[PDB]
Amino acid sequence: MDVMNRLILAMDLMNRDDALRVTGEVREYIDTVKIGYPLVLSEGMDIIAEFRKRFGCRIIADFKVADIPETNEKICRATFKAGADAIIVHGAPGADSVRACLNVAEEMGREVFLLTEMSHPGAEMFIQGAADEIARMGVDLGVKNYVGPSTRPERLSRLREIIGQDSFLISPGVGAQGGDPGETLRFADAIIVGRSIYLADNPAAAAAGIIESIKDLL
Amino acid sequence: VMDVMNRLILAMDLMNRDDALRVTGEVREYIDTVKIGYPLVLSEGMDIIAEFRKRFGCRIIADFKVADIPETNEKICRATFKAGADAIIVHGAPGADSVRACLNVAEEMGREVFLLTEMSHPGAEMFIQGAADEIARMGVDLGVKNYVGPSTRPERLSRLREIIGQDSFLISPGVGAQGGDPGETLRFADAIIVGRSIYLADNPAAAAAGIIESIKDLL
Ligand SMILES: O=c1cc(O)n([C@@H]2O[C@H](COP(=O)(O)O)[C@@H](O)[C@H]2O)c(=O)[nH]1
Ligand SMILES: O=c1cc(O)n([C@@H]2O[C@H](COP(=O)(O)O)[C@@H](O)[C@H]2O)c(=O)[nH]1
Repeated sequence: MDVMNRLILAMDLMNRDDALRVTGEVREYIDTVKIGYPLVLSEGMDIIAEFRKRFGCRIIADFKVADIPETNEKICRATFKAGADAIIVHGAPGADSVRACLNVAEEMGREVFLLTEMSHPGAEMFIQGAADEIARMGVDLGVKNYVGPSTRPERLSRLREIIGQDSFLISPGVGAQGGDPGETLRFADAIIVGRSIYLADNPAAAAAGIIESIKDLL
Repeated sequence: VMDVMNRLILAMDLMNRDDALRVTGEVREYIDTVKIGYPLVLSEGMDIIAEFRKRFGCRIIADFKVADIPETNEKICRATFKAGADAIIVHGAPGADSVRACLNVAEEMGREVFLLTEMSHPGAEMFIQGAADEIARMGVDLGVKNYVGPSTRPERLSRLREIIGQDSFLISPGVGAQGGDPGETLRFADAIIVGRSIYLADNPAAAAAGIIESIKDLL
């Protein structure tokens, strides 16, 4: 996956007008948008098609898929029907649940991203201790795309080590949660950035500034 | 706790409006509590919750297995309750802050959180099972009153009931298609969740009635 400026916008605004306006303001800096449940549950799955129509951007559906295999299959089918290019799936529920998603993605010409360790403090309670094993499970299953935490660069580096340089790794927690753009890109192919851009006084300037700070990495 | 008619919750995972409305309508004399998940919501929109309320007046549990960071969890719960869900199901695996975020919104909005501890499918054994007792204890510490645990592992369901105490509300999926037994599950759960055994039946009303007949002495 070729992400412009190694920067993925996490569009978690919850009304269509603001989401479209802000995305439009930063469109020159990106070609990949992560759309999650905050926007989808507020404005409907049709918002994915609207983004493709307006911006011609790649769409990653950040749905943290975390159900049994049968339900995971249905969620992936509905998601890809809406035009998502990729979907993010939790590794915690195990191999069968991930495989169900991989199967649908293969059938519809899409990608699965496996979320290993999460970026927030609560991740330390249960997920962190399983995260290396979840990553190895991804490798065993032939997963090529992964998500890991900007807020813990040593854990992000370990995830990169497990999955290899050939795998694709994206990383949230940059900015608002305390992760540094440039340090994160030592290990991740692309950074995910939400609030630092979409809550900024001037989202375009915010995006431009982040990119300026990683200029030598592009 | 919510008064679930016949201790039976429909998992309405059909993916088109017409079929989902037909089946739910056909079983409404038996079931006043419906679990609506992403298969139906992502296919038909959040307004499906509105339509179920309008047509059936059933309680709605939004099975969204909320599993994000606290900030995103809050947004998901807000959007879900705004649409009229009575309750939302939240994963415990992402830890205490993520659960607390959901509890805070539920409190502010006058709705309920259900905490998913262990899951019912085989893959649950890899990671979630080993954390489930602690996830449950965490729920109790946070003041969670409603829980979800697996019909398919009676020994685990029993332990989770012990941890949360008799006063907590426990619902349990995996009954029927996944192999769990209705009556056995109701030894520990307040209510059973049933999807395919009802919604794929030639006569969903008859399927629901049959399940209820089998647990008649437990009502
Ligand atoms: O571990 C993770 C995984 C995520 O997908 N995310 C997501 O990435 C985005 C982070 O946004 P922000 O830059 O505003 O902190 C949110 O949409 C969040 O749901 C995360 O923060 N941590
Ligand atoms: O551990 C769990 C948690 C669930 O919510 N579920 C949900 O409960 C329902 C089970 O449906 P069924 O009776 O068709 O197996 C599905 O909606 C599934 O997503 C589950 O099966 N196992």
